[PDB]
Amino acid sequence: SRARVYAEVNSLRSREYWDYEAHVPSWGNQDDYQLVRKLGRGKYSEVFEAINITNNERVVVKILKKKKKIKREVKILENLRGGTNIIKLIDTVKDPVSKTPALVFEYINNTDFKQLYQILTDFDIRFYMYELLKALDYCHSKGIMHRDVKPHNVMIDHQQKKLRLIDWGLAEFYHPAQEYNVRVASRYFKGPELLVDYQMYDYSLDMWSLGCMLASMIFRREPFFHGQDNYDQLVRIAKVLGTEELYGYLKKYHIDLDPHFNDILGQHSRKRWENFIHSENRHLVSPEALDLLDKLLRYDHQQRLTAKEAMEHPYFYPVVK
Ligand SMILES: C=Cc1cc(O)cc2nc(-c3ccc(O)c(F)c3)oc12
Repeated sequence: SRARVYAEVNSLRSREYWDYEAHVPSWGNQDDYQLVRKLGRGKYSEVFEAINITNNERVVVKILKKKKKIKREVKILENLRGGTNIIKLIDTVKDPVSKTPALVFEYINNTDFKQLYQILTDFDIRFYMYELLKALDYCHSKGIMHRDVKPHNVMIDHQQKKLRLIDWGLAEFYHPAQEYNVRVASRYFKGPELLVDYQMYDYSLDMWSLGCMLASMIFRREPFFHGQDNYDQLVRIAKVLGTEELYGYLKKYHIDLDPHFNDILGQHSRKRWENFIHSENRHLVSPEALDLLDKLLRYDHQQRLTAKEAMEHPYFYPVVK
């Protein structure tokens, strides 16, 4: 399998661009930063609102929990810096006591998605999805898969109508035919490819995750596919997309399906997306929304819209207007 777009991006650039193991960060002194408020945590870092005490600028400081992984994140952020709606890396620093590496970013005043998604209009969803597509078309065009697209990693300042895609710690360079670790994304946003241990995935993985976000936004079921574990996640998907459709996918790409799935997958017809409309979400759903969604949440990673293709869809006509 190969990416339909941006397949040869990395091979056509200087080795320096993508050889992140060769990258040498310069680690400055974190004592220039006062970490005033804890914002959030995860398996890979803790994040603080901070002030640069030399010039009084507001920033975020992300304290990281192997060097190779740090180098990857840093090189990717540098490669992407300046890109539309990519979080801007400002510095790479270490606390002089702890010596622990930390990344300094621009500060966005985020509106927590649980509160926000409840009050978005149809137009707002189109608007923010368009902005997130700008970030994804950009990073894909730069040979990079995010591989952790989810509401938590999409910062929105609703007042300033600003969006940043954050947490590039699972991002990787795309190289044709390379086999990638499937232990990426967060469960509810994992593409089928990850759930069946298919390693030759590409940028299309991010478009599945984006589709999951779009379904949760227009239908108000968040998350949309709520699996209890990695096995059940695929069952949840198959109850919507259908089982015969899944087997077709597995056959085409010669994927070995874990034998345990035969006990739990069942027999499910493909469900029409109209099945998810009810009186509480009707005002966020349109034929255009459902047409787009159907073209993102596809088992076959090759057939999912690219970021650029998605941006040309009628769903986004109002936003471009
Ligand atoms: C955690 C909440 C949070 C809240 C907020 O107002 C701004 C933030 N910026 C980040 C952030 C930026 C870059 C990263 O790589 C990262 F992991 C997090 O997280 C933020």
